[PDB]
Amino acid sequence: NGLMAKRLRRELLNTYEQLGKSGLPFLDDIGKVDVKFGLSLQLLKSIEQRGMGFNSIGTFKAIVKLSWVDTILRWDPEPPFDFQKIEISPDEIWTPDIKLFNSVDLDMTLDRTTQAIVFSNGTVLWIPPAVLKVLCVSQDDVDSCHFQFGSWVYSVDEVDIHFMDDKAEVLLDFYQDSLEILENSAQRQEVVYPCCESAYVEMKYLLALRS
Amino acid sequence: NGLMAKRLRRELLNTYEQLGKSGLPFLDDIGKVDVKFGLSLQLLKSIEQRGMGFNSIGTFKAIVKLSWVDTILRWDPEPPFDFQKIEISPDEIWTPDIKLFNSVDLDMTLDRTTQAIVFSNGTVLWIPPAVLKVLCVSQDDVDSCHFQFGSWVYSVDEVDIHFMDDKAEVLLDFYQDSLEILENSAQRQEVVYPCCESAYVEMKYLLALRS
Amino acid sequence: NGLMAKRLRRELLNTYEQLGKSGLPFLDDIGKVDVKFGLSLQLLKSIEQRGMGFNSIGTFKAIVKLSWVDTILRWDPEPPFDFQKIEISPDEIWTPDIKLFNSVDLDMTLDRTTQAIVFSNGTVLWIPPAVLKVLCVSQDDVDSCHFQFGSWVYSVDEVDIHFMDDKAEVLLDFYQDSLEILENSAQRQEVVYPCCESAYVEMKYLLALRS
Amino acid sequence: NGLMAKRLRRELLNTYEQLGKSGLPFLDDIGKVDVKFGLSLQLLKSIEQRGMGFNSIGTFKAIVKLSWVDTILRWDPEPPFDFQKIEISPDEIWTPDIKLFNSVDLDMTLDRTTQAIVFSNGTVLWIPPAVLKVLCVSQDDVDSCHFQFGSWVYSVDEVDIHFMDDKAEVLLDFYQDSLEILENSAQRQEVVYPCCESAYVEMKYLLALRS
Amino acid sequence: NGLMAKRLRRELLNTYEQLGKSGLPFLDDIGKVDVKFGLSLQLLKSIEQRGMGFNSIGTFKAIVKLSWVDTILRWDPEPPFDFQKIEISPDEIWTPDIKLFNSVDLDMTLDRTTQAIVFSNGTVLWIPPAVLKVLCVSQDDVDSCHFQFGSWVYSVDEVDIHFMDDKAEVLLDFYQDSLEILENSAQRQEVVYPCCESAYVEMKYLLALRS
Ligand SMILES: *[C@@H]1O[C@H](CO)[C@@H](O[C@@H]2O[C@H](CO)[C@@H](O)[C@H](O)[C@H]2NC(C)=O)[C@H](O)[C@H]1NC(C)=O
Ligand SMILES: *[C@@H]1O[C@H](CO)[C@@H](O[C@@H]2O[C@H](CO)[C@@H](O)[C@H](O)[C@H]2NC(C)=O)[C@H](O)[C@H]1NC(C)=O
Ligand SMILES: OCC[C@H]1C[C@@H]1c1cncc(OC[C@@H]2CCN2)c1
Ligand SMILES: OCC[C@H]1C[C@@H]1c1cncc(OC[C@@H]2CCN2)c1
Ligand SMILES: OCC[C@H]1C[C@@H]1c1cncc(OC[C@@H]2CCN2)c1
Ligand SMILES: OCC[C@H]1C[C@@H]1c1cncc(OC[C@@H]2CCN2)c1
Ligand SMILES: OCC[C@H]1C[C@@H]1c1cncc(OC[C@@H]2CCN2)c1
Ligand SMILES: *[C@@H]1O[C@H](CO)[C@@H](O)[C@H](O)[C@H]1NC(C)=O
Ligand SMILES: *[C@@H]1O[C@H](CO)[C@@H](O)[C@H](O)[C@H]1NC(C)=O
Ligand SMILES: *[C@@H]1O[C@H](CO)[C@@H](O)[C@H](O)[C@H]1NC(C)=O
Repeated sequence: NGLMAKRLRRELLNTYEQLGKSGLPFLDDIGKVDVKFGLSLQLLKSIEQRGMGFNSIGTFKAIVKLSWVDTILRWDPEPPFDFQKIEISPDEIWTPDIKLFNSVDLDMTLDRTTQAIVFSNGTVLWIPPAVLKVLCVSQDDVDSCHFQFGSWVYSVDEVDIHFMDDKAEVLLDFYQDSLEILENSAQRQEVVYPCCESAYVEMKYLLALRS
Repeated sequence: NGLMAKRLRRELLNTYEQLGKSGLPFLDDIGKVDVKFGLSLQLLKSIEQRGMGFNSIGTFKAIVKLSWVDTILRWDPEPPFDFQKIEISPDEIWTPDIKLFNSVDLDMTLDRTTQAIVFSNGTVLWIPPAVLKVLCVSQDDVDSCHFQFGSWVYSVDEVDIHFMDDKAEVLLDFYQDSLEILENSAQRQEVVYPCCESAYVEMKYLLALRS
Repeated sequence: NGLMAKRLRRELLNTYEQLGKSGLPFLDDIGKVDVKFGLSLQLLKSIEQRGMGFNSIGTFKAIVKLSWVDTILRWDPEPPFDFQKIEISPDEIWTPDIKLFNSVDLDMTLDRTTQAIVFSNGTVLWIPPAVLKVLCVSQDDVDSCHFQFGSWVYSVDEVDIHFMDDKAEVLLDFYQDSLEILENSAQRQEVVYPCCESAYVEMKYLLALRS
Repeated sequence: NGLMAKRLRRELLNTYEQLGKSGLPFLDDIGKVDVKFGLSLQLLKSIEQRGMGFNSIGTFKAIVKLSWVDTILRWDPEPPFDFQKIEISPDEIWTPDIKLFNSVDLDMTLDRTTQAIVFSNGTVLWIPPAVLKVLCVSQDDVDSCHFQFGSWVYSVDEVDIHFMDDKAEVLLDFYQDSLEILENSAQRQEVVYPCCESAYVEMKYLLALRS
Repeated sequence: NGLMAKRLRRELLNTYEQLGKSGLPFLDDIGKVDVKFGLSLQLLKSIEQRGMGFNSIGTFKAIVKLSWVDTILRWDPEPPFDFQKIEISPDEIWTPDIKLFNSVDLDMTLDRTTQAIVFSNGTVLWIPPAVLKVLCVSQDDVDSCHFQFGSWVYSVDEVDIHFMDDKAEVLLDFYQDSLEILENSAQRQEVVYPCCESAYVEMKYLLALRS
């Protein structure tokens, strides 16, 4: 039923509307969120040399694939709110504060008009299109670019990240370009800071393209 | 009478103000939304070579024509609400999440200040101007460009798309440029992905222009 | 008295706050809106060749002058509401949905922080600065540009447009540039479309400039 | 006391929250606002030739200094509200609709996150940073640029403007550039328009720089 | 407990919600806010010569680190509010109006989507990424740039600023560029203004890079 589906959304989102979206998505014991992160390359927009040196600015279009469990967005799918999945705006719920650290701008831009899909068991899946602008090295007909992602404020004991389907590389399921990928690897690291306290989880991708 | 027109709109939008705009537009049994889609080209803004390769970024001006039925927005066209149609802002109703997938930016931009028209039988007509920026091949005095459109999170079970007026082509009813058109064809496909389960309707246009 | 003037505005705008700003500005019998339209050129920002052909993109600074009657905004100018006119934001009332159809971008941009003035008889005068970007033909040291304006959704029986002061030309009352104007003509047309039924009013300007 | 300072602000702003920010800032008899206006040049971002002619677009960074009396924002500075001044957001109060008339863009951009200061007598001081883009004449190694400011809708009987400290010149208290200034002049004018009936006050600046 | 954390946030923010974010963060006796400021360079986006002179515009990506005590955001960390710290959006609490004075645009842009952390003793820590655009001198293969920061409206008796960790220099804990740093120093100044009354705290950084 269509009414129940909307009443169900209002039901789940009501917590977030009354207490806000800030803070880890647990009402009971505060646990650890495990984010599944995937990066699917679509195309290169431009590679522009910085000055007359061997660095350059690479602008890419990609799809950022995110998944996590939100304890607050749970229901039992039995009459009449008997659905396995529901569509929700990412601006109406908690979302990981995942940033592109080495962004040449403030951050990557994600299309937040892109809806997320919430399952009965609380598993959120959010797959926004994305624009990424980073500093590359352009030397000997090769453009090598790094991409660095992680939660800004949450440590490993609060937000953790692992590669989707444990593939430590740029995914090519959405690839639509003609460029030759010379190199494609990634890495999960736990990094400590002179500014802060604990370890933080960062996914570091390395991409190299034939120029 | 202008009061009744406004009262009508308010009473129709009551449901959306209470339950939100997310989710398929049905209150009773949840069906399948069928969107009629039309791409009307107006003009080329620019075509810029990417680096010194054979690809380029094409930036276009177009009119995107969309129609579908919204069961929630139905009335009895008899006094004092004898109106055939009513004008609505698309930010007050559900709209299909149709994106330009091969967008070199986050997505195409639609002018969402453009008003939609809704008839008494729940048929919605929305015709927003649009800006489209896609990757083209520029070779042999011809520029070939592709436009890929589809609902982002909805499968063919939920949102289906068909060419408006069975015309599988870029429409030229708003054409205002001086460029020579060499190829113009489109295709409705059903696509599966490794991220997802079911089939997704994508509309793929091919446009080639004399450089 | 300043309070009363503020309270008048509140009483006038109460209808729009409660009923919405969509729909023609009549609360009794629904009539036709007659819009007076004036385009006053201020200056040329740039004219840039598109590729290596005869076409170019011209970006203009202008003042768009608009006047219409809003029945909802009328009042009897007797104490304590003895004001001949009042200033209001155009985001708080109905405004005609007039677009620059042949814009190379989504549309022209009007400055909507610019206040409108409303007279006690309901006449609205709104004169927002505007940026317009169109395709031009640059050939033989002459740049020829067109501007095409119209209500997007309302036909001639709903929203009519006429040149302000019956001057079928780009107005030069705000002109402050050094360019030599070589041609300056305009025409009001009633245009029929494929997608739609009735006739739509379009104001079409031709402006030629010494390159 | 910190608490009382916030209560006072809430109490002062209550009038604008109920009645709105539109309209001259008087609750008793409507008088004349006399805006004190200063333009303080910081630096030149760029001067770029338009086409191959003698005009160019000058983009400047400046501080716009504004001051006026808002009789609605007055209080008596004795306990528990014994403050000589209070900080307020300019988007919470009436501000003069002062535009850069000869902007090449829609208008100058003022930074409206910048707080204003109100003294207990109702005098408002607001000093936002600003970006200004205008037509210049670039000839004989001199760049001559004009700046024209005024209230868009209010005549001299409603909003007057005078040079801050009666300095008819671009002010150099914030000047941080290395450019040679060759002429720095200004004039306050009462201008009569055809669209309108009374006189409007315009501040006109001439600034010439060594190219 | 997760719910208890959200309720704590709602309790802390109620003051700001009922009373507003404007004004120094004290509910009792108004005192001085002492801000710790750190500037961490990440990379150079670009440096573009202005005209054909010895100046240029440098565009930098950095991390701005701010810390200060907000007396309003204090709680006793005993059950059931036994949390040492909580994340809060910076648009929900007072933040110092610290500006990049010598910005070539309106201001530096800070990523305000970035959450701040508040500890139970009222200490706020906020570390937004930032883009900074300033005037530089490009001479003898050296690009020398200045950065000037301070509170816009608050004097030394209201908002003070000191170098975070007493490091009077640009910090390199986030530095991801390949550029050679020639000069790196900074200085806390107390500056009296002619437009105004008291003394203002400004942080002035000097950075020279190899071209
Ligand atoms: C308020 O609480 C904060 C958070 O603990 C204190 O910040 C600490 O500062 C000390 C001195 O440098 C550091 O050694 C600690 O590591 C900091 N704490 C953390 C967890 O980051 C701050 O000092 C406290 N202020 C007081 C004492 O009132
Ligand atoms: C409202 O109060 C303010 C503050 O007292 C007055 O502004 C000051 O005026 C004195 C004397 O003219 C000057 O020396 C100061 O420079 C002013 N302070 C600032 C920073 O503006 C103001 O004149 C009063 N307004 C009126 C209309 O009397
Ligand atoms: O340790 C006390 C507070 C801790 C949570 C702090 C924080 C706030 N903002 C940014 C932070 O950066 C952590 C690393 C750097 C990028 N992730 C930490
Ligand atoms: O497979 C189960 C969930 C299904 C709804 C999912 C989804 C969420 N976000 C984006 C999606 O993309 C679908 C196709 C690929 C691009 N459109 C799917
Ligand atoms: O008769 C069917 C509805 C009619 C009102 C429709 C409509 C909606 N959006 C845009 C429209 O365009 C009309 C002309 C072309 C641009 N103005 C029409
Ligand atoms: O004649 C009475 C109306 C008067 C207030 C009108 C108005 C509205 N919008 C813009 C206006 O321009 C006035 C001059 C030109 C720019 N300042 C006037
Ligand atoms: O002196 C009385 C008022 C004082 C608070 C004023 C103010 C308002 N806006 C900006 C200001 O600038 C102060 C210096 C210049 C940059 N910081 C001051
Ligand atoms: C929740 O549902 C999704 C898809 O239905 C499934 O992949 C996921 O494992 C489920 N969560 C659990 C652990 O039951
Ligand atoms: C609803 O109305 C429009 C125009 O009145 C028409 O084109 C459409 O087919 C109608 N739908 C049905 C099923 O009657
Ligand atoms: C309404 O009043 C104004 C001010 O006198 C006048 O100029 C305008 O023409 C009037 N409108 C009509 C439609 O008569």
